[PDB]
Amino acid sequence: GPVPSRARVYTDVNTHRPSEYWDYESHVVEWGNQDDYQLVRKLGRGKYSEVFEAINITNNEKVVVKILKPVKKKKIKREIKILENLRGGPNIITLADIVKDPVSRTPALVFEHVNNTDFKQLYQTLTDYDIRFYMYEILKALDYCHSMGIMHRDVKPHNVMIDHEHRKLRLIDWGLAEFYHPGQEYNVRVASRYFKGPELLVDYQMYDYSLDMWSLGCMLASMIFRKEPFFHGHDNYDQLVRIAKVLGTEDLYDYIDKYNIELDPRFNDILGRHSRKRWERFVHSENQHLVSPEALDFLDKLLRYDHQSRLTAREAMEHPYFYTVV
Ligand SMILES: OCCCNCc1ccc(-c2ccccc2)c(Cl)c1
Repeated sequence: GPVPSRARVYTDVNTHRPSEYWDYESHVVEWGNQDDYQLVRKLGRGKYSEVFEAINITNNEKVVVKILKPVKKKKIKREIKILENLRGGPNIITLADIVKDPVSRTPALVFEHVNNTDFKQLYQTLTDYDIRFYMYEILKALDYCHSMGIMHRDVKPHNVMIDHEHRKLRLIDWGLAEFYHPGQEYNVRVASRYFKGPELLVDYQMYDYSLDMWSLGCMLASMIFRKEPFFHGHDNYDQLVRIAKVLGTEDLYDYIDKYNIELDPRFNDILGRHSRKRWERFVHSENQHLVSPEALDFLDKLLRYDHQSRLTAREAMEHPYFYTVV
């Protein structure tokens, strides 16, 4: 079968901690008062959640209320435990309260409010410096959650809130996050299609924190090249073909050979043969002010088939691309 793998960093953080820490199924949840909060407006709608702007009527402070469709109790417990574990970490959304609606029997998570600036409006006003600054802020959040034995598994622009006026960034939506246990085989049906790492697409279940580093690389490539998304798959099989059109099919076979992965027969007639492209090929007149040899070098070290060969969040923070930031 497939060759086993483990993370290169923070490998045994959960193994050396008591059960209390990672055993979310045994975690005791305590509700606050739903009447402390008045809902203002709908902010968004997710697969299993509805997000609202609200007012905490006891202190007149704005909050964010994430109402969960209680589809799977185990998943709600997991997110609550993870949020509690990460509470106060750099650039991590702060869980402030957990409440329930007794009439509809519905749980809700209460967060610190984040004054998010528009993604489609930011995309053109941002400078080379701004990209470096916010990428470093996301890395602070990932290095922290990885050090806490947690993989986010859903890194994408929609899960990154930015209050540009105050240069404040928060990594949100911890509903797909999971505790990392070396040797564990995880469900590959995580992340959003465009941000899925090759390990997910070839159904390699023994993945780790490095998955988040692929997803971050997809975000960086889309920002510096002004191409959203960078890898535009139309389905999960086509997604690997879009990556192969950039990274080449040679390094893809080296990857699957290294881990003795069995490629699904659905890849037989669509994968084709593709040469390894130079990152310089994606530079155009519309994006050249955001591209530099340091950015390309950094990107090349993130977007690698081999999850083990990708930079960790800490190594990424030490890259020359971030020499200009504090
Ligand atoms: O409304 C949903 C939240 C959408 N957030 C907008 C947003 C704006 C900029 C970035 C970004 C990405 C790479 C480098 C620098 C900045 C991200 Cl990840 C997200």
